[PDB]
Amino acid sequence: RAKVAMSHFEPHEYIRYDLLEKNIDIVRKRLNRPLTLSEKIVYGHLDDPANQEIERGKTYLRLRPDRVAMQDATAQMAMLQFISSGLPKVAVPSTIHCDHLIEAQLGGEKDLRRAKDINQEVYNFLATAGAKYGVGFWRPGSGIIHQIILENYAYPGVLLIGTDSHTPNGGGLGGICIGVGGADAVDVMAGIPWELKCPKVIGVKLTGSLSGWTSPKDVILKVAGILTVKGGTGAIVEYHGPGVDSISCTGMATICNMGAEIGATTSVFPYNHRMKKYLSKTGRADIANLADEFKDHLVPDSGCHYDQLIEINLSELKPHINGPFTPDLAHPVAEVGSVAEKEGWPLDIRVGLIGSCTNSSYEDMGRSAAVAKQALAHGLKCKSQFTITPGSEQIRATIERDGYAQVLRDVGGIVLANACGPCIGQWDRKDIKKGEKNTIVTSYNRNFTGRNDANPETHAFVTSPEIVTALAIAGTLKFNPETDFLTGKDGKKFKLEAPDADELPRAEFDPGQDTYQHPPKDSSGQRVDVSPTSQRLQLLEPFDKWDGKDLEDLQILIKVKGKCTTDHISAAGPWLKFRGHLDNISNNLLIGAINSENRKANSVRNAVTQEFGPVPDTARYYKQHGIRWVVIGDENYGEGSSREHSALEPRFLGGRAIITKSFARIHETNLKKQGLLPLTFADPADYNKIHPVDKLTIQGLKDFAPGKPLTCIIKHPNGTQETILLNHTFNETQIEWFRAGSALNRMKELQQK
Ligand SMILES: O=C([O-])/C=C(/C(=O)[O-])[C@@H](O)C(=O)[O-]
Ligand code: SF4
Repeated sequence: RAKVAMSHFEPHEYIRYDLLEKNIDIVRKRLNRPLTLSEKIVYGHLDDPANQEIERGKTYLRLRPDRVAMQDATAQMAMLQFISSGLPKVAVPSTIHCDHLIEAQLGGEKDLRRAKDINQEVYNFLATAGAKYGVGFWRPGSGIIHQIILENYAYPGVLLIGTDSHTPNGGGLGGICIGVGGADAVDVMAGIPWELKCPKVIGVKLTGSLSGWTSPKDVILKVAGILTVKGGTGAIVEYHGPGVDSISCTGMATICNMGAEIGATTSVFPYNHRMKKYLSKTGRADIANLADEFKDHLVPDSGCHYDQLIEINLSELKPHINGPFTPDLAHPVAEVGSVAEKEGWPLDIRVGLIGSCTNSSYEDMGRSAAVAKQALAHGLKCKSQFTITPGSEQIRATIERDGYAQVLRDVGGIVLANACGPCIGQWDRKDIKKGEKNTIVTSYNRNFTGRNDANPETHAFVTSPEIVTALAIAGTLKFNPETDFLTGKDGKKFKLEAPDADELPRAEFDPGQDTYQHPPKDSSGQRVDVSPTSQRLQLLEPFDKWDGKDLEDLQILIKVKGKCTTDHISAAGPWLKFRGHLDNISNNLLIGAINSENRKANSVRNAVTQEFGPVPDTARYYKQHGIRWVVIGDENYGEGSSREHSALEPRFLGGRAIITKSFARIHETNLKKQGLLPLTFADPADYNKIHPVDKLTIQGLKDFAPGKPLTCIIKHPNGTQETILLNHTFNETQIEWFRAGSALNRMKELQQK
C-alpha cells in the first residue's frame, strides 16, 4: 500500500490502514449496522475479526495494539515483570519517558540537574533495559509522556496502550489510546493478544463554538460534573458535532485527557482539519495525507448508536473550576467565591500552577501569557506564587523563542522542568506547614487528598491555565475575570480582556535539545544490573500458585468508608523513590484510606494484639503469622491512577481478596493480574452486614466459572453466620491467572517449563 512510517524514529514500521479497513469490513458484514468511530478503530484491531463475539459491555475483545508507551514511575515495574518473563526483545514499538521523578524546588535547569544526580540509579536501569530489550528512551527533561506522544507518536486510527491513566490524551489526534497497568503492557510487548472488555459508547455532541474566556478544559470540567467520577466506567466517550471544528488539536487532547476522571476507558474525536494542521506542523504531513485517503474509516458511520448521548452547547458554556477534593464537584468561576465562603474553603490562593499533561501545550502557554501581559501593562504582578510547566522540550524552546516564557517570568512565575512535578506530589513545598488549611488552584486534572504536597488539608481546584493566571494575579477565589476589576499601579481600575493566542507557532516549532535515545538494534549486549542491596530496585520473586482450597476464616484488614482512589491505596509524592522496589513501597499500603471503625486514616485494630496501628505494619504482622486477609471497600474502589503497585502491594503483604460495591476498571484488571480476587457485592446493601470484627469464608473457588457468583459466609463473633453472594467479571483466561498465582506465572507456565 503506502509505506508511511509510524514515527520519525521507526522508519521501517509502517502504518497499516489497509489492515484496519480489512478488519472493519469483516466486522460490519457480521454486524450489519453503523459503527461508531471507536468501534471502527477498536474492532479494526481485533486479533480475530471473523470469530470474535462482540457485545458492548459484555464480551472481552482480544486486540493487537500498535505500540506501547511507558513513563518512568510505572516503567520500572513493567520492565521488572518483563525481565521475569525471560523474553529477549519487545514485539511492538515501545518507549520509556522520564517525566515523573523530577522534583520542583529551584525551577527549570537546576531541578533537572539535581534529578539526574539523585535518580541516576533508576535512569540508568531504564536506559540499560531499554537498550537491551529494544525500547526507545526519552531522557529526563524531554517532556511529560502524553505531550511527547501527541507530538511524535499518536496518529488517526492508532491503537496505543500506555502505563498511565491519561494515555487517552492521544484521542485528540483521532487514535484510541488506553491506559493500562504494567502487566498489561508486558502482554503486548511479549506478543500475546491484549484483552479489553467491549466498551459501551457515550456520544457527546458539541454544538456552537468556544468564545472568550471559555476554553477546551471547560468542556471536560462540565462533562465531569454531569457524568460524575464514575459515570464513564466501561465506556468510550466519542465527541462529535459541529462544535468540534471550533477546538484546536491540543484542545481536543485536553478534553480526551480528563475523560480519565469520569472512569472512561478512553475518549476520541473524529479526524478533521485541525488534526491535519497539527500533523503537518509536527513534521507528519505524509501521515495526514494517508489519513485523508482513509478518512471514511476515521470518522463515525452515519447514524451510529450511542448508548448515552449528551449535548453541550459551546456558545453557552462559561469558565468552570472543579473541586476541592474530587474533580467532578463543578462550579462556574462566577460562583466559586460564594460557595467557598459558604463551605469554609480558604479564599486566598497561595499558589497557582499551570501545566500537567492536561494543559501544557503551546496554545495554553500563549493564552496564559495573554492574561499576564495585560497585568504587566498595568504594572501588576502575581499576588499568589505562580509556577509554569511546559509540556515538552519543543514547547519550552518555542515559547521561549516566541516570547511567552519571559512574559510569564516577568509577572512573577517560575518555569519548572518539563515534568509532572507538583502534579504527582514531586514538589518541595515549604510555604505551609503540614495540616495547614490552604487553597491552591491548578490547570491539572486530579485534586485528591494530599496528592500535590502530601498535606491532606490543601484544597486544590482544577481549572484552565488562563483562569489560573487570572486568579494568581488577583490572589483570591473571590475574583471573576469576566466581570471584576483590578487596580493598576497608576490608580486606574481595569478589566482583563479574554485571552487570544495562536493554537500553534506561526513559525515552525523549535525542537530544543536532543533527548531521544534509540535502542542499538545491533548490540543489545547490555547486562541490566540491579544491585541486591538497592533501596530503589528489586527483582521480583514470583507469587505463590493457588493451593486448590477455598479461602476460609479470612481476617478483614480494613473496611474502607467512602472514596478510595489509588492515591489513597498507594500514595505517590515521596514514595515514587521506591517504585522499582516492591517491599519498600509496600510500607505505604492503604495509609490514606478512611477506616469505618474509627473514621481515621492509617489506624486499624490488630485482631491479635488488640492495638490500633498503621495498616502496613498490621498487614505485615498478619502475613508473618499466616493470617490471610481481605479489604472491604465501598463504591468505585481504586479510582484514579493506573499504578499497579496498588494491586502488587496487597498481594505482597498477604491479601487475598478485595470485596467492594464497585471497582474502577484499571484497578480491577490489575488485581486479577496479580492473582487477587476482586469481587463485588451481588447486593450492595450487604456492605452493611460486614463488621470489621467478622471473619469471611469465600467458597466455590473449585468450580470458579465466568458468570457464576461465589458464596461468602460472614462468620460473626457471637456465632451467627450469614451467606451472601459475590459477583466477579472473570472469563476463563483470567481464572487461569488466579489458579497460577498471577498472569506472569501463567505466561511462564506456557513457556513449556
Ligand atoms: O502513579 C503513576 O505513575 C501513574 C499515574 C497514572 O497512571 O495516571 C500518574 O501519572 C498519575 O497521574 O497518578
Ligand atoms: S496526570 Fe500529572 S502525574 Fe499523571 S502523567 Fe499527567 S502530568 Fe504526569
